[PDB]
Amino acid sequence: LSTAILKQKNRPNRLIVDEAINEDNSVVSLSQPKMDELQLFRGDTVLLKGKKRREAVCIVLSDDTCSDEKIRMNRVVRNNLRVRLGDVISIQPCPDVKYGKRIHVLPIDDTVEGITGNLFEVYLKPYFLEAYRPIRKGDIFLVRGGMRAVEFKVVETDPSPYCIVAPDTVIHCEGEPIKREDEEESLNEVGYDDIGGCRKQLAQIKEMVELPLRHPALFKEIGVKPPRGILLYGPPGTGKTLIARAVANETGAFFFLINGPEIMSKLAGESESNLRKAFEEAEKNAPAIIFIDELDAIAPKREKTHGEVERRIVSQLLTLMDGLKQRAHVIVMAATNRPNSIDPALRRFGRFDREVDIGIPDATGRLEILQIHTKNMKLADDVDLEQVANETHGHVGADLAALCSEAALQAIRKKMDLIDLEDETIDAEVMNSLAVTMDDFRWALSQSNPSALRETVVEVPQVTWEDIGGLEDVKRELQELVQYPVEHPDKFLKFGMTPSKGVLFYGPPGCGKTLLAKAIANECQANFISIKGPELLTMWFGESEANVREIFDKARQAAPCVLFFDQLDSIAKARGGNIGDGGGAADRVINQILTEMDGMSTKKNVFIIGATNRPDIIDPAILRPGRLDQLIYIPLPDEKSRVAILKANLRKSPVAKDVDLEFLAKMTNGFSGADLTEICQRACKLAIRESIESEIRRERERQPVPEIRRDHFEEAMRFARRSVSDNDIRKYEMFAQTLQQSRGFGSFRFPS
Amino acid sequence: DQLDSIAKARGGNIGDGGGAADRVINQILTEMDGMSTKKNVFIIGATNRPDIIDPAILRPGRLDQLIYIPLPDEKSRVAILKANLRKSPVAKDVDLEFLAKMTNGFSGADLTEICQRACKLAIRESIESEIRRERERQPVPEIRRDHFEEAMRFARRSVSDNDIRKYEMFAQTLQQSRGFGSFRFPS
Ligand SMILES: Nc1ncnc2c1ncn2[C@@H]1O[C@H](COP(=O)(O)OP(=O)(O)OP(=O)(O)O)[C@@H](O)[C@H]1O
Ligand SMILES: Nc1ncnc2c1ncn2[C@@H]1O[C@H](COP(=O)(O)OP(=O)(O)O)[C@@H](O)[C@H]1O
Ligand SMILES: [Mg+2]
Repeated sequence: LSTAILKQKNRPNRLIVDEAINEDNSVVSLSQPKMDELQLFRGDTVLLKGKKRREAVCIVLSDDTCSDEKIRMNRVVRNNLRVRLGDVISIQPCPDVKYGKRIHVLPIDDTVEGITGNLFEVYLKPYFLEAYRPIRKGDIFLVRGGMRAVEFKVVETDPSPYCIVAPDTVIHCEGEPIKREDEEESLNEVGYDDIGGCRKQLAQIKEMVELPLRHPALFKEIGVKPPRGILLYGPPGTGKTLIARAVANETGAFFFLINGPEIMSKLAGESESNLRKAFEEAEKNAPAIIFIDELDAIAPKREKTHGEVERRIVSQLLTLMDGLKQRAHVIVMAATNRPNSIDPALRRFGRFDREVDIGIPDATGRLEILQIHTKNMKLADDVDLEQVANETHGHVGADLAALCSEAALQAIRKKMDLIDLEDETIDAEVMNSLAVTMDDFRWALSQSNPSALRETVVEVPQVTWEDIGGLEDVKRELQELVQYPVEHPDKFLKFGMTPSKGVLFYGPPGCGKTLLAKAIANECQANFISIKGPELLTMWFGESEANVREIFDKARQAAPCVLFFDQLDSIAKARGGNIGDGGGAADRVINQILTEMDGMSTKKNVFIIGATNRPDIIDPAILRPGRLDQLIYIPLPDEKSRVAILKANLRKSPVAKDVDLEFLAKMTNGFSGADLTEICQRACKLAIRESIESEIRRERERQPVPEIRRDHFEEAMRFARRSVSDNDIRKYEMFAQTLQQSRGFGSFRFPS
Repeated sequence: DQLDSIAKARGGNIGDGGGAADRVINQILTEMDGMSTKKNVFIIGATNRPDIIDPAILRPGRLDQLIYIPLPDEKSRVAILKANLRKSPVAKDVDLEFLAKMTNGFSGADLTEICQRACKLAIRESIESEIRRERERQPVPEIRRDHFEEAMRFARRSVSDNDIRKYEMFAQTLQQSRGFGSFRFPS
């Protein structure tokens, strides 16, 4: 019942907006049973209320084709109401409307440029002649006529705001021309419906701000003071400032904007006086809303601040919020990236009473954000927004906006070829043909990366599941590790068990441990963070452990995310190794990771994968189920596997049919995966050597090798050698034996 | 959560960082039990390896109770399996009592792994089954016994017998110096 406030409810006044048939800018049509329900007569003047606090007046008529639940209204009033077809409006009778005494109108520049004749005679008088048009202060209405229609705005009325344009009502159009920029900016103002995925957060913010202002009698009856401070926190791009703008636009209360840095002043006492002036102005126009952005910069902790100016600024803000003189009807909103950096005294009651967490949207939230951002763009029928929403695993609202913008830019880049790119004008046909398609969104998805993880980005060599030869059972567990919890979450809820998200790769060098991680980076539908082992460690005392939390929090923020620790033995050690180990910092890095993988915090869809050459030196606590659940042995490839490895390496290469890969696999009894790749790499170099030597001969006489041949492999083999010795293998075969001999050595079967 | 990190033996590493690690132990020492009056603040810590713990931290008045949480016996292994599956629909025919007897050195985390792996095998069949239905059109209500059977063959005990003995050795030293074993007042 937290979002019981959002439910628009079923009301007679709420009318679905639909197109009009014969109505002009001052009349609307309704169904006769609806007038019988609302007790309206044909010809009554009415109030129509739109989003972002817009209002209109028209004349209500009867339409026999009108659905009872819909209202007919033309494009002019729809733009006046900031309402599109399918939305809802509120309708109520408009009494006591008097004939206008004087109305002031002004044209729109983009509709009037090139029109030099008398605007009044050509446009206004025929439009208003004997019509008695009801208009409001601020209406935007279109008048046809002459060479081009000229758009008009009402700026002043007598009386205000509602009048009937009678024949005697003097109409004048002299004044300063209106700028197109103001009209377009008003159109593109942000509303509540612009927010996406913050339904719970929007519920909370609405309860704090909108409800007390609209219905003070309720809080007076229950006899409590509603919360007067809201703190919005979360990762960047979640919509904190956007929610601020939406609240500012959709409230009939004074809004003041404060930016943490811009309040500062070198001269002593002027920043405190700036804060005092802002709060004095807000109290002057009470009720008022104050938004302080980047509150961390203005208001850090007083205890850990050496600057006197910063401490006194925090104290001044603290006193303004909850001093002796309680602020009457001022709601202070604040937004910050790091709520912990804020002075704890500010996070009290009476000062930012209810902190609101703007989080990363889920699959449904990102679909809503995509629909919001793509409404202004033209989409082909093939475009699927559900698929794109499902693909953007770690994306935040700003990331989704960047994705939409990148798809739009790619559409123009596709239309690049036709135009010369330097013509004075572009031909109208190619402009009309330009439209975004699904392939543009797919390209943007390939290019787009979450803003949170722009640091942990590495270019990967584009390895696909086919490029890995053998390891079929190792592969199958690897799709199922990531796909099952993300693609079928409901199944785990059904059977009631959490997924197992830990995997460790151990084996002899060069057998495919790193290559599998490259495959996961591309094929798996989840964010990928690649971590080298010693990259976390830092010479400072607390930095090495802090970097561990930063990496794990990035994965939690952008879940589902695969956290791959290459050479995990560098990070993870048996603990208690040497007296001098950088002061025990490596021993202390272990204890920080053990809490991140499995600690007193809720589990997220973070998949920790680690590859190590020597796995016996790993801390036993790391190998525990719940941290690294599965221990997969990546052994030296067998003759069946070696057959596939040769195919995978030479698939792109043109190789003669005379060569058989089966004989290659049979001869190499103990070669690793890298050894077989070096054999194929050596074959090209000899083929390269022969090919260039041939062309130089052919060029010399003036002044061949289409495919890799059998004698190249025979020549390349004699340089090849086995990378991993038997004594190295026995170490790895020994560790797997301990795991098998521990349990599962005897097949386990239930009794009949 | 990991008390051996913040509270380690002093003097083990000479020149450890700036010496800050040893001074933090001193700060914890005074805060837990010092000249100030003690409120109702209960300090609870967990550590994998308690041998590196500073003996001062272990002194009564600071973590006075040293609770040893050993590997579950057979009776606990039944409870651990039931506790994991209390919200999980399982077949009646599967007997959790047998599973406890087969596993001997399995941890509570290891037992959950068998149950979790059993769930993933069932989910694999359910996905494949619903794929087959789509092919013919154009399943697994509860966890079955064969799902646990295939899960167990991948299972393995995480704590080695050597890793156990480092804990019995620490536990025994407490009991070795605990006194004359059982204690009865004269008469
Ligand atoms: N199964 C395989 N299929 C295809 N290529 C393979 C396979 N195994 C190894 N390779 C080749 O081995 C090389 C590197 O292997 P990879 O990086 O996966 O090994 P690693 O054992 O994880 O690494 P390292 O031991 O060198 O730290 C690449 O040339 C890759 O093509
Ligand atoms: N929930 C959302 N719905 C619609 N658009 C969003 C949402 N969240 C973010 N955006 C888009 O991303 C941008 C977010 O930037 P903003 O939230 O102002 O940054 P910050 O959170 O650091 O103040 C906005 O310009 C908006 O267009
Ligand atoms: Mg490697």
